[PDB]
Amino acid sequence: VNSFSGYLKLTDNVYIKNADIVEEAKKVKPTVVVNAANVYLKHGGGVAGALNKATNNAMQVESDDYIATNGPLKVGGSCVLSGHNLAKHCLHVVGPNVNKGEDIQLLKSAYENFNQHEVLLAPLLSAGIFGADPIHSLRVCVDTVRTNVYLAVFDKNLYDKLVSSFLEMKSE
Ligand SMILES: Nc1ncnc2c1ncn2[C@@H]1O[C@H](COP(=O)(O)OP(=O)(O)OC[C@H]2O[C@@H](O)[C@H](O)[C@@H]2O)[C@@H](O)[C@H]1O
Repeated sequence: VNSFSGYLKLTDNVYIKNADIVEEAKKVKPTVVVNAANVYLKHGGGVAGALNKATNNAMQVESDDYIATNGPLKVGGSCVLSGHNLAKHCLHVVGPNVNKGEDIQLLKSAYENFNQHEVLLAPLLSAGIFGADPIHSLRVCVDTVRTNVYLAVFDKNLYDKLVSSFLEMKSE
């Protein structure tokens, strides 16, 4: 498990790779794969749909059951559910939907959830359907997460831009 390979080390604990998170999970067999969720755990586009489809919809059914008994998450909150065939666990984390005006500062709260796990395979929260700047999401990740986070960025152009922008933010 957790056999990550081919990552660029950004900081002592943050790593990045140009890869699809679903194919990484199959290769790596992680203890925790992170889902970029919404508060009702209705898995639409982006990472949530890809993960769910790879579980043959098991993750959506499990999520419906979780909501029925526990109610919705808060923005910036999380829950641990099964990883099914992709990982031991899936950490469903709700970043702010800044397309809908939600507080971008809640992205720190979202990434703080990573600190409850030794090692995680993760995407950049809020940077897709939720419309946050991917560079900003990476900055919050680097400044917030103290545990080992392996980030999967599937788009090669975005990967290159993120590395490049990281170098500027780091050299000040
Ligand atoms: N298969 C993938 N592999 C790696 N990265 C991916 C993949 N799919 C998307 N990404 C990237 O991961 C980042 C996160 O984007 P989203 O998955 O859209 O997550 P988010 O912006 O937080 O929006 C969450 C919302 O989208 C719905 O899927 C979900 O149900 C929730 O309502 C983006 O940079 C996005 O381009």
